[PDB]
Amino acid sequence: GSAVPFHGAHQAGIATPVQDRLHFAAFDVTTEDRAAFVALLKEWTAAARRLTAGHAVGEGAYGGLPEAPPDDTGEALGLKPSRLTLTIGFGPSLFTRFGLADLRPEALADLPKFPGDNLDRARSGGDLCVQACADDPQVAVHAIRNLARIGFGKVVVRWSQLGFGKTSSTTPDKQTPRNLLGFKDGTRNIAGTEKDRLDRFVWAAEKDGTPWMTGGSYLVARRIRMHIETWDRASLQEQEDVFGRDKGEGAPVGKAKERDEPFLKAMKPDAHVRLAHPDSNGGATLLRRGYSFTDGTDGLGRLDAGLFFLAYQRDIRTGFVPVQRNLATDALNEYIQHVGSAVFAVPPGVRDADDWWGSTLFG
Amino acid sequence: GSAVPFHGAHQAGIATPVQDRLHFAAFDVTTEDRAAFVALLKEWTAAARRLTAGHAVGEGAYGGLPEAPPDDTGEALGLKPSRLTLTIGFGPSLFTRFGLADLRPEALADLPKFPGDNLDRARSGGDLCVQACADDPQVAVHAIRNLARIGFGKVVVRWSQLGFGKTSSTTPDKQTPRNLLGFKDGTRNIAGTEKDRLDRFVWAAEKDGTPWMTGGSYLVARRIRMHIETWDRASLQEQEDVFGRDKGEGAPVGKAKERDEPFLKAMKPDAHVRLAHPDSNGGATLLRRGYSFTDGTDGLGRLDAGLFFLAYQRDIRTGFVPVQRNLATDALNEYIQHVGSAVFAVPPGVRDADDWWGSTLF
Ligand code: HEM
Ligand code: HEM
Repeated sequence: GSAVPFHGAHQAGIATPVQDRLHFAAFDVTTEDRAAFVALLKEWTAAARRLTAGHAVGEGAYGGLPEAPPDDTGEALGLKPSRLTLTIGFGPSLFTRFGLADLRPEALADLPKFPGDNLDRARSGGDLCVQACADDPQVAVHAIRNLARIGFGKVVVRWSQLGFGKTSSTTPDKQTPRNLLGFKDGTRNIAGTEKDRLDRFVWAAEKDGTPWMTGGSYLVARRIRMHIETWDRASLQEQEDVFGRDKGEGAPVGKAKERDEPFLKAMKPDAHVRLAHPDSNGGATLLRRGYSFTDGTDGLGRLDAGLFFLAYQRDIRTGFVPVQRNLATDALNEYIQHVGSAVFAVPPGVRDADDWWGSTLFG
Repeated sequence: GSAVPFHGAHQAGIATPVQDRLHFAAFDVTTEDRAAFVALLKEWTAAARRLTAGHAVGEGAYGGLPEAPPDDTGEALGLKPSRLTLTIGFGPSLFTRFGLADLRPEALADLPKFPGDNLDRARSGGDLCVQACADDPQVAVHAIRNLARIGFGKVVVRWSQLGFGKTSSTTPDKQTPRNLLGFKDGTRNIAGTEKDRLDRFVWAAEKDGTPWMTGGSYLVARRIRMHIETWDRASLQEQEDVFGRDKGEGAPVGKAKERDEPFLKAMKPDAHVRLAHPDSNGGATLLRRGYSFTDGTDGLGRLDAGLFFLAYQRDIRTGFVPVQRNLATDALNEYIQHVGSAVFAVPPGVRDADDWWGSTLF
């Protein structure tokens, strides 16, 4: 459990084991030159091969010419690879550049406006994303800081989010993590072991209509604030009725164990699990891979905390869109607000040492 | 994942080995009722005994009356104590309430203005603080959230700071961590095992003039922004000349190993280590216990990066103040800006199960 292989038919960081920490960054492109952007994707891919093996970028962090800036900023020296994965994605706004408008996938759909949205434009969208996941947050931050530095003059950082899940040194791998509302989160999800369910619900197929995306996936990111101080004043019964599971064991109502299959008719009609379940959505099923956040306190002394929701799917129109539409009457809506949003096409994997991020799109 | 003992002559979270994560909160007091404030300190102490042992506060996180809110918010259920420490401090502004004016320690000094200061008043000061440190960020957030909930109507959060990784060491036997400039930070500190140096430089003594503070310490907090665009285009030689140590090993200039003693005359006259060293400051020595932070982007296309600097000392006048005055000509000033400040009196330890935070003052 020290490194995750970078090369594959698929990018790592989707179906590979969930790491303890997240640094997610969205970038905007500042160049109009296609050749200069392809050169960056090749340099970024070379850096990512070094970073995911626990090596410094370029000629290293020290021991070069004294009169040159070092190639690597040095804050990860002495740390382990920490299961780092680096996953790149392309936003809809990238396809307005470089003559790409006819290669935007139909599955990379713009999201509709949903009831109760309060999206901050500054923390939404982006031409590009890099998802950096690792067990050590300094390994993740060092990766984003050095990719941003390599890209300076061709890309800028639009927005950045730090996140946390479990701490693996102290918490067993099989234990479901709790979200900041104190409920177990992830019980009924697609697991990385389920190869057929990934082919059906997560990976883009050649016959889906966009050949360059074969073996890729589609990502939806939502920054969802929780109203923590309001939630903490709710009764135990009110909290359990919102979800349709009990708080201690996380069993479905009228069942005994966390992994018992739910009986949807025993839950309240607007309970979150009942509305989100595939049987309520024509079989629509998601891979959730999100992380908790706590950024600090706002001007009223309230905790700025919530869930940085990440979902992967074969098609945004048949995954996130139908399920989020069905949450229009969710009992949870009283306690949350969606304040950031973005969608990305995540290309296929880097096949070998000579391949590079985006090679199927750019040629 | 083990517990750090909560009781002692001193509070834990100072000499204790430095934990991976920080959640620091400053609170302002909103009650004028002395008895109501004393009742809060006792309830907070009872909660801290549970939290530091990995137990839920009050009657627990579930299995109570369905129609009542749970006593514990529940997001730490099934987690280990994770070396949680909870350290309380009292700000100078507290002493204007509850008839405490004559008990303000002389050693709790207001800081002067320093050249280059750009202090945000909203994220400075505070009537009191809680430093939560743990190896698990969820355990630290759970502690601050449950203390703030218990204090509803008597205290409000003024400002908070999360630290994602440590930039300090009280354990010279373990690897020294790096700050976001890529240098080891904590080589020449005070170790938790150096009992003589802790008595000389960190713990307040009865003869210092404030009996209620005997066994306590004084805390300076400084929020420091880093100019990483400016730093990352500097040459390797410029970076090493700024500090007086090499970047790869962290050895003093000319020497082979991190822990070899500095030879100050080989460093540039404005080198950070040369200006900050005790021999440059009449023997003034600090216990540094800070953490790195990043709070998103700056809105100008760049990552935000900084260091939340924490120093403990026996007297602010003989610790932080002379060292920071000597840093007026530091080469590092080109790459940093102080943007937040606070000082606190950290009372003595909770002696046993009948004692309570602040009992020697109140
Ligand atoms: C802060 C926001 C949210 C919280 C706190 C939350 C919490 C939970 C919890 C506690 C569960 C039950 C345990 C489990 O199976 O994971 C659950 C299930 C689920 N949630 Fe949410 N959720 C949130 C937002 C969303 C959103 C935005 C979507 C999709 C658009 C979503 C889709 C689901 C799905 C599909 C399930 C599994 C239902 C099943 O098949 O049984 N959730 N969520
Ligand atoms: C962003 C701000 C700062 C950075 C990046 C930084 C960095 C460093 C580094 C790399 C070292 C050498 C390794 C070590 O012995 O710890 C060091 C030493 C030291 N720093 Fe700083 N520092 C900063 C701010 C401060 C401040 C504000 C003070 C006190 C007012 C301070 C006091 C010291 C002391 C006392 C030493 C040890 C010198 C010795 O005895 O050898 N530092 N710092």
